[PDB]
Amino acid sequence: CEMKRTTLDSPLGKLELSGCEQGLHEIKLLGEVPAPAAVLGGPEPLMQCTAWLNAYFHQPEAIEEFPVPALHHPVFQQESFTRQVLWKLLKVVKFGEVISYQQLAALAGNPKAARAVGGAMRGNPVPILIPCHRVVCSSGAVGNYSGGLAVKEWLLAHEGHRLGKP
Ligand SMILES: [Zn+2]
Repeated sequence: CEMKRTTLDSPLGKLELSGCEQGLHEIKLLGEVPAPAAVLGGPEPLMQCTAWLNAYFHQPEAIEEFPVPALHHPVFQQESFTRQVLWKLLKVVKFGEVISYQQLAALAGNPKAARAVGGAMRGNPVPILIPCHRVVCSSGAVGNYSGGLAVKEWLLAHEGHRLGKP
């Protein structure tokens, strides 16, 4: 599992994608014009990811046409409420949609685990790809975000919600 990295510039700042032949491991935000990945080439999960992010930001209308790379981060290798949460979020909530913590909890098999769900969100190694930014309060409020409220709001405004891009 030899780690490979590449960085990509985005409207959110520099993104560091890391992965192996078996799958994308992480997307990390290091902090108007589409940019290329600093290092071109494989492994495949990294090319898929970079292609996916470029579309998400600059070609959103076509986001569904891009394959979601295979994930190989430790959290996905073994079972856990955290994995079940991340996967459920990944496969269910799409571009423009939001979900409350309670709905995600129930979706993961336990309606009373909204808190554990909120916790599982901080353990997401691949933000944006796995839309933890779409998990919001049932009150209508945006809610907490591991990467800062401002980023969460940007992503949401980016997907159509009536919030100004901070
Ligand atoms: Zn790996």
